[PDB]
This record gives sequence, structure tokens and C-alpha cells, in this order.
Amino acid sequence: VTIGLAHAELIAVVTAITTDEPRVMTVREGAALPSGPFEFGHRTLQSGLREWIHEQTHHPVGYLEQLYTFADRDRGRTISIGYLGLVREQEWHGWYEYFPWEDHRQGRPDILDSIIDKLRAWADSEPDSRAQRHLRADFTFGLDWNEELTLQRYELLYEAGLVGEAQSPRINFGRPMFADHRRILATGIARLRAKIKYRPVVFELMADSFTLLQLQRAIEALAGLTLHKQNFRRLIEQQQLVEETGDMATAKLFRFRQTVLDERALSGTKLPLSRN
Amino acid sequence: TIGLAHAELIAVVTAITTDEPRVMTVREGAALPSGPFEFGHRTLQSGLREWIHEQTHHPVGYLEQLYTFADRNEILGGRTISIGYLGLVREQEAFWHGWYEYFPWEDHRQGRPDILDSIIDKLRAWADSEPDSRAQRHLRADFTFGLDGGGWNEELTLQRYELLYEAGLVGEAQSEPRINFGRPMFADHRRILATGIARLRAKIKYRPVVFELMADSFTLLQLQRAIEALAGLTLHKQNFRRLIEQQQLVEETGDMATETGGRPAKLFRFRQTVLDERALS
Repeated sequence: VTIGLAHAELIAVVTAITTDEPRVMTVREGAALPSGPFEFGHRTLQSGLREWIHEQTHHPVGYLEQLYTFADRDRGRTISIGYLGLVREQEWHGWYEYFPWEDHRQGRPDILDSIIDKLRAWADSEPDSRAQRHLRADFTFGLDWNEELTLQRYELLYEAGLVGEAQSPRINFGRPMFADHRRILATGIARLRAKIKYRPVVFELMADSFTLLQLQRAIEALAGLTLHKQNFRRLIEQQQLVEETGDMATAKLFRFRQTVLDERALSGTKLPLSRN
Repeated sequence: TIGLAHAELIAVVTAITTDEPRVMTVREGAALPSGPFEFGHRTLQSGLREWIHEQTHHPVGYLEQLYTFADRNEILGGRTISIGYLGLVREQEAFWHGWYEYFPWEDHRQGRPDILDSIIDKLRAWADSEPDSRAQRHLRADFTFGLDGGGWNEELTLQRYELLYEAGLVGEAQSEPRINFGRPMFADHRRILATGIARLRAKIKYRPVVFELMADSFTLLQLQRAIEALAGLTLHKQNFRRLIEQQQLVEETGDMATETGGRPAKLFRFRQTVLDERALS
């Protein structure tokens, strides 16, 4: 019996919100996410990654949930397993340093004009696949916007040679990362934006007490969008996520109900998930 | 060398036939189609497609990754990990078996199954065996199997299987006296199948894009029966038809079908935009 082996890497996407900016735990002066191999001594994948987070950041981490597993795109093999965690910063680079085209809180960023042009030049480069490439680019990058399609946009940029990690005449948008860590980060961004669009269980990102304005501003920071104010508030009351603390702030203060906190405690790292 | 692993790619390919959810198997229903990730595989997904073809020769459409599990043995030189994928297809002339042969406690279409009486009894005796763990084990048992007043949650298939495994109530755990519910599978394949069922149930509750399971044209009753089979629950007819209309998932084809009693019903199809979105993802 011949057994094929490959490098098994655990990669952490730990996100915090400070000053209404989504930050991500990084290492090596922001060039990479916390990561490390999966070793014999590790009980689980999660516990092995928590060892690397501790050694490399010494920052506490709460619940973790598995993101996605990727084979390498080099040219032995490497298999990368990503995890998502939400924390409050203790004692950090921003998402949009790496994905500047994903923050539409102040309208479409002008960088998208450069991105779309180079993207359509690529789409027009081969006639037999021009129509399909225009459809993909039109669907992913805006419409003829969907904040959940963060991974599909980065995959298309990579296929089009428009990020440094593709290593094509080097064209690049946003800060590149070591190996395919920016691919992992795009997966964590997409997962968090799908989570908050329908049930924003983000008590780990908030202080115990918060106003509905602050809760909206932090969701808006994660989504990279401005949300209809009254639509967000009725979505919150619909999902029965928060309750008022009885105290005030200068606006009412709220906190996530204990039923929300306990259900997370009995769920694990593989949540019943809507889709990719 | 530190950090090496061997990866098995495991397929959960589901169809609906005679209003029963069915999974593609090999070895007469004992295992899912699976195979190792090899150096020449461009991606994990394309590797699994080669194993599905060699082992079943059944066509497969879209696939989505499920979850990656690790074992629990250092003579192998690395850990072993399992990567599952979920696909939806129409069944063709590979051995197909029903989901609920392996997970009979997950089908509540005709009421709560009687097997759950024996499962909960065995689960309570295990939770009471160790007093220092009694409280935490009971909370997990009531949450997973819906005894906590919140009701049955059809999405928690994986959390229920893992608790049964931790309690040694499935044959794959190999307990001191053997206790097993449902038909076991090779290796950890039921853990993968439970992940695929849970993922599919989370999809249909939110947005039932299951055009790969239906024929090209279908009635609304046929679509409802398909969703009910996946969920293991009977649907609220009006809420269901309200859901797919607000999602704008289907459209009238213009043709009519004649149900078995003679009642005419309009045929429907999933809209082309729905097909296009899934392609461009």
C-alpha cells in the first residue's frame, strides 16, 4: 500500500472591529495570517490552530468555525484549512488594506474603475471565452453589487492575473499576502457577510452593552455597505437576538440574549451552513 | 517531516427517487465513493470527480465542499483527514440507498420515529454514568435531539451523530458492549453523510435551489414532496409556496400535467437566472 502525503496547514482568520473598521489578526508585519502545520500532538484541527494563534499573537480567541479547505496553486502539495473567529481586541491590520475594492460604505471606490477596465481587457483577449468571462465579471464585480461574493471576486482577479499572487507583467490590487492567505481571508470575509445578512450573531465582536446604532455601524463595517437604518432594526427584532439592558447611553443600551450565547456553546466548529 | 497528512476525498451525491432521498454508495451500500488526494489532482474537487467516475461512472453536476475532519498511529508518517463534498443529481441506471436507512431518526415526515425512544434512553444512561459530566451531557442531549422545549431542529444532523458517537451508540464508535442505531458505514462515512444532510437542509430552509434534483419540468406538489424528503419534515403548504414565489425561483412552463387521480396541475421549471447564478458562482 502506497500512501500519498501532503503538507497540512491550519490558518486563522480572527476578526475584530475597532473604530468601526474590521481588523484581522496578522503576523510578519501584516504579510500573513497566523498559521502552522497540523501535527501529531494536536488533538483536533481547532486545538492545533489555537496553539499557533497563542504562540504567534498571545491574543485570546473565543469560538472558532472552520471555513474552507484549499489545495495549493503552486507550479509537494499543500492543503490549507482555514478557521474564522470573532474577538474584541485586547492590550492588527484592516480587511480593506488587503481588499480595498470590498468597502462600499462611501459609494463604489474609484479603484474599481481600474479593476473593471483591466478585467474587461482580459475578457476581450480570447474571443471564444469572451462572453462567459464578461458574464462572470459582470456578476461578481458589481452588477451590469453583492457583498457576499468576496471569494468569487478574488478568484476572478486571480484568474485574470490582477493580483500579485497570480505572478503573471505583474498587476496587483490591494496588499498581497504570503502564499494564498489572501484567498483564506476572502473566504472568512464572505462567510461573515453571509452570517450577518440573515442572523448577525456577533456578540463576540461587541462589548456586553451597545446601542442599536453601534450594532448597525459594526455590521456595516463587516458588510462594506450602508444599511437602511429601519430595515436593520426590524431585522434585529425579527431574529430575537438582543434585549435592552434598562440603562441608557448618550439612546438605549442592548445586549445579546443568553439563549443566543448558549446555542453557540453547543454547536461546535461545523455550523449548519447555508452555502459556500 | 512535521505537518504531513493524508487526505481522503469523500462524495455525498444525493438524488430523490420515489419521494425518498437517496445517496450514491459503493460496495453495496457500505461506503460512500471516496479516494485519496493525489499529486496530479489540480484541485481537491477535481480529484474527487476522478474517483466518482472510476467507482460509479454516474454523471455528476455541481459539487460544494462540506467540511474537513481529522482522525481521532505514527507509522503512517502523518495524520489522516477527510474532505467531504455534496452533489445533487438525478438517479440513473453505483448502488443507491436511502438516507434514512443510515439515519432513521432523522425522518419525522410521519411523526417522531419510535427508534428515538431507545436512542434517548441509551443517551440518558450515558449522560448519568459520570456525575462530573452529567449536567453538560444532558444539555447537549436535550439541544441536539430537541428535548429542550425549542423542538426538533432538522439541521443538527451532524451534532446528533457526533453525540451518539461520543456516547458509543453507533457501531463506528466500537463501545465496550456494542450498541448501534441505523445502518453503519465504512470508516467515518456516516459522519460525512450527516454533514451533507445538514448542509442540504440548511439550504432548502433558506432558498430551495434544487433544480439538479428535479426533472426539467415539475409540479408544485412534486417540488414540495422533494423538499419534505430532504428535510424529513412535512411542509406548511402555503408558507412553502409563499417562499418560492418571494424568492422568484420558478416559473410556469405553459404545459400541464395530470396527477394520478386525474387532477390537472401546472408544470413549473426553475428560472434560467437561478441556473445562471449557480453557474457563475
